Amino acid sequence: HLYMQVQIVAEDQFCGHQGNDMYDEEKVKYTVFKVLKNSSLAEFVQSLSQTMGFPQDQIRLWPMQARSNGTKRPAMLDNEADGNKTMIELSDNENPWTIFLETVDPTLPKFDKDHDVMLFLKMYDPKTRSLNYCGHIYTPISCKIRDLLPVMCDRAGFIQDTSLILYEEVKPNLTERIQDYDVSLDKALDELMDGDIIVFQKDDPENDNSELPTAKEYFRDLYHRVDVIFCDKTIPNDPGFVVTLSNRMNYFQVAKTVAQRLNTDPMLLQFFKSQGYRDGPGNPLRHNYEGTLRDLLQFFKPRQPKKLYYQQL
Amino acid sequence: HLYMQVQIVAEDQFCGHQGNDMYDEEKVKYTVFKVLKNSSLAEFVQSLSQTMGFPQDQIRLWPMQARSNGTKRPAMLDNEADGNKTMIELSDNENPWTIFLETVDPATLPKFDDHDVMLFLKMYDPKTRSLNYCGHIYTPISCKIRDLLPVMCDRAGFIQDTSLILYEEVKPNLTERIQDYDVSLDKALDELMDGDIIVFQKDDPENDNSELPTAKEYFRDLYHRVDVIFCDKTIPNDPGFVVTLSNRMNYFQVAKTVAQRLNTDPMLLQFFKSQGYRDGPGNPLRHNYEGTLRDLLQFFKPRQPKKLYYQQLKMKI
Amino acid sequence: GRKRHCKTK
Amino acid sequence: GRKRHCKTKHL
Repeated sequence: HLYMQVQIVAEDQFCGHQGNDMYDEEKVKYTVFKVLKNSSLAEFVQSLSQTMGFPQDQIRLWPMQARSNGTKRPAMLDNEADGNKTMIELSDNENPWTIFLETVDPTLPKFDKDHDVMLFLKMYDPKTRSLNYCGHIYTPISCKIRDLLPVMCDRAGFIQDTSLILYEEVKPNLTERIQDYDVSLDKALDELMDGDIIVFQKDDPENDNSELPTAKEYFRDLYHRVDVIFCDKTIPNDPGFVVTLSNRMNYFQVAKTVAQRLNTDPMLLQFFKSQGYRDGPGNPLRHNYEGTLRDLLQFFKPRQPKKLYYQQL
Repeated sequence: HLYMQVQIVAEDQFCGHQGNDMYDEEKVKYTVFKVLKNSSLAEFVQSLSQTMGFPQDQIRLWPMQARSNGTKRPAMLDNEADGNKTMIELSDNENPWTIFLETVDPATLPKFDDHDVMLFLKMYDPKTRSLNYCGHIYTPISCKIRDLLPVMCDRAGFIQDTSLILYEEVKPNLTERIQDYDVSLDKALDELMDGDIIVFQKDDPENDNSELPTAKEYFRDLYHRVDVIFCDKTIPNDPGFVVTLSNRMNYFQVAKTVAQRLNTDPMLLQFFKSQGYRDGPGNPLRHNYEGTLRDLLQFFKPRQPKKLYYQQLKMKI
Repeated sequence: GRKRHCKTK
Repeated sequence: GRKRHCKTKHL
C-alpha cells in the first residue's frame, strides 16, 4: 500500500533507561502517525505540530538510525532543505520509521548542522549501580571536554568542581574512558556524531567498594546478563519459566543453576540444543560441551527471545 | 613512536582477484613508506613521486577506507582547499594507513570533479566461473548506465552492442542486479560512492549450462566456500588432504565428498569435532548429525586453519 | 544528483 | 573540527 508508519518517541521515554542507547526499543511507548509515503516533511511537521501540541518552531526531528556497530541513535535529518524529498525517501524506504522528537518547556536553540553537535548525558551511580539520564546538550565541536564538566555536575545534582571520570558509551560491551579533557570534542570521541553518549561518574574512592565500581564494568556486566526460558520436551504445550543467567556460563554453571530451580540434581537433567531457524529441539546437548551460553543461544533472533528445551528425564 | 606506515597498493594488484572488494588484504603485496606522523600530504606526494616513476600530475591517491557495511574500498581523500592537515589526522589515527595509488600508462591524468564518480568494473565469466578485472572509470554522476555499456564491452574484449547483465557488488553475499539501465548512476546504484563496483556478464542462454550462471550466484558460492583439512586419527602426524566445502553442507554431503577423495564408503568414515584451537580430536560425529559444516567449524578463530579428524572403519571383523 | 557519504543497510 | 558521517567498529 501507499502508507507508512512513523513512530515518534519523546525525551521523557529516555528517563530511567538502564541499558545501552537512549531507550529499550521493545518497552518504550510511541506516538504513531500514518502518512502517505509521498508526503512532504512540511505536511508531517504540520500534523505532528497539531497532534503533539507544539508550534513548528519549538520542535526538532532526529530520525532514529540503526547502525551496523550494534546501536540505534538519533541522527541529523537528511533533507537538503528541501528539494521535494518524500517521507519514504527521507527514511531510506524504512517502514516503520522511528523519530526522536525534541520539544522545549514542559524557545528551542539554533543548531549549526556543520559546527555544532548534540550529545547525550548519562550519569552512572556506582553505589546503586544505576544509570541516570541527564538530558542532551548542544555544544560547538571546537569546545573542549573540560568545559562540559560544570554542566554534567549541575544535571546530576552535584556541587561544582566535582571530580568526574568520563566515558563514551560507544556500543554494547564497549565503554571507552576519556583520558585527556583538554582536547576538542572531535578529538576526544571515537567518531564524533550527533547522538553520541558520554557517561560520567564521581571520582571517589568510596565506590571501589561497589560490586561494579565504574560504567565500564557496569555495561560489560549488562552485555552478559541474559534471560533464557526452559520448557519440558515431554510433552506439554509449553510450561515455560525464564531464569536469568550470564553469557559467560559454561555447561556446568547453566545446568547447576537450572537444576537448582527445578529441585532435581543436574545429573537428572538432559538439555537439547536448539535446532536454530528450524522448529524444535532435535539435538541432545553433551555435558562436556566446552562452549559458553553465548554459543548455545546465537541461533535465536534479536526479537528474540532466548530458550532451549529439556527432559528431566 | 613518532612515525607511521603508509602502504601503497597499485591497480595491477587488483588483477586476477576472485573475491569481494578489489584485493585480498593478506595476500597482496604493498609498497611501504615510513612517514612522520606530522608529515604534510604534499610532502608525502613528493616522496612518492620520486620513488615511483610518476610525476605529481600523473598520480592520484585514493585512501582505502572501510565502510559501514563491512567493505573496504578506494575512497576520496578529504584534502581539498585550505586543509593543511597532518598525515596521522588524514588517516584518522590509523597506522598502517593503506592507499590506492592511481596512475596512468603509457599524457596526463584526467580531472575529477563533486559531480563525478570513480567506479570499478568487473566481468564475470560463467564458463570459466571466474571474475575478470576491467579497470576503473571516471564518469559524471548525471550519466546513465546505458552510456557505460560500450566501455564494459570494450574492456571485456566483447563486440560493441553485446547485451550485458549488470550487477552491483554491494558487500559479500549481496549482489543486487541493476534493473533499469535508463537511469543515472546515483539512481541506478544503491548508494553511490567512489568505491562502488559494477560486475557484468553476457546475456546469453549458453551460460545456463555452467555450474554458476549468474554473478549473483557466483558470489553466493564464494561466500560459503571454505577449505577444510582432513587428518587421520589412527595415523599420528598426518598433514592432509584439503577439501573445498560449504558451510551449508550437512553430514552426508561432507561424508560423500571426502569419500569420493579417499576412495572408500562414506559409511566407513568416522569424523571428529573439534578444536578451536586446543588442537586434537574430540567427540566423534554420529552420522545423523543434524547440524551443518558451519556449525562444526564454529569454534575456530578467524585466521586459523580448519582441521577435522577422521577414521577409516573396518568392513569385516 | 550527488553521491552519498556513508553506506546504510 | 567536524563530525563524522558514518560509524565504524562492527558487528
